[PDB]
Amino acid sequence: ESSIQVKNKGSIKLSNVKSVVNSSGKLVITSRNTELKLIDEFGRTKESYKVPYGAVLAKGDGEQVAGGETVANWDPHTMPVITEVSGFVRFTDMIDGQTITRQSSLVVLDSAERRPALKIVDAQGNDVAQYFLPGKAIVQLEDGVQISSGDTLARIPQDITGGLPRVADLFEARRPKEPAILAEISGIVSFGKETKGKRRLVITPVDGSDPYEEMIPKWRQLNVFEGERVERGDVISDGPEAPHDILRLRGVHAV
Repeated sequence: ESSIQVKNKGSIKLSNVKSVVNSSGKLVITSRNTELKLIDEFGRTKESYKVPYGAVLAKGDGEQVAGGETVANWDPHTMPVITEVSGFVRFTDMIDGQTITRQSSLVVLDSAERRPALKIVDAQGNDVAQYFLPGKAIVQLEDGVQISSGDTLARIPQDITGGLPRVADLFEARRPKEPAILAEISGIVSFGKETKGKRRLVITPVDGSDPYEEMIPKWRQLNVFEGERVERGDVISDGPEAPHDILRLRGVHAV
């Protein structure tokens, strides 16, 4: 996230990096899938160096550089996230003993104890931009802060053994320890069904066009966003992937 070493001259080659208003004099990223490339003198690339959305650029797009320099530094542990709207943070549904556990800096709300995402107060008395609240959140700035766009307020910061067994597992297509959960039907991040017959966070679909039912275990954690996180297709949400999923979704050539 913070360590990016380059060799020689090149361009940025964002390859569809979502540029959003960053806190610094830069464009923040809201796209999970960011792939870079280096154009020294021809179309040949020198590295890919995929970076998360939390990265904030230090160089412009396509700018030639001498080399040996980072282009965008991101928190190795903290996961900075761009705010949906610019203005005061709208906090509601706060209950003592259920939404406040530790202490100012305090937890927003607990899903099990009770995700307030009403709106964001862009002005003093005008709001828009839903602030989804995952578990174990932290809020350090109260309402009326009137912060600028691009600020992050604790947006949840932070087998493959090479050899013959790996070759066999590849050939027999052994299922991974943590297959990535995919839903190619209206993939916009939502909330609900935290406690049902399935595990935590059972389902997370969106309307889109003809929504489908996708059970989600949410064993370790999630990879949800505010909105327009994913589009028609699927991306690796959590853990390694499985050949069957790629065959049934991405096609044959990708596999």
